[PDB]
Amino acid sequence: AQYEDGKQYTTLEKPVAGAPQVLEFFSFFCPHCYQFEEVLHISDNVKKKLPEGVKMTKYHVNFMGGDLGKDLTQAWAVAMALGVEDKVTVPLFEGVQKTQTIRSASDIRDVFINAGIKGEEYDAAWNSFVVKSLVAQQEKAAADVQLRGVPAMFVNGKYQLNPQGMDTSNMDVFVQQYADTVKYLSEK
Repeated sequence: AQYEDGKQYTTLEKPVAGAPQVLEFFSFFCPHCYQFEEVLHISDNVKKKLPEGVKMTKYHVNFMGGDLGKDLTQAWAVAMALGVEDKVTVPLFEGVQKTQTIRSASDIRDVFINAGIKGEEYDAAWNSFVVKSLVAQQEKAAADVQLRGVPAMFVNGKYQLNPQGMDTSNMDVFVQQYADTVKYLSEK
């Protein structure tokens, strides 16, 4: 076939019921994730090709960067609760991997302050049990699906994207092949 199990995607031996339709995992410590977000704009190009009705979920993971890794998962929870993903994603990536100015929870906080979220609003979210459960959700989703590597994308809790099986000579072509694969899996 043109799309084949084990080539552009793999199948989960143990499907995850009730899972989000398109589910993406990343880490601000993850070098390919930096690429996926700032150079390739994967999440975005997947959206542009998804059917109508399909929601996209993106979660942070704990297994990179130890203690700060966990802080970042909580901050991503804050970002999701406040609806400011599109304002902190880039400064967080660059603060961790480009400038290396993010070294503590306080530095993570500075990124939000500079993006214009008010301190009181950030600290209140940070400490909220809405954010605790949003952290819980991120962890549970990663736990449900084997997850020991990022970037990762899952479609309907049953298929997992396999970017190693796509040509990377051309970045634009890689992205489209990726997005089309998601759309194919989506319609499956």
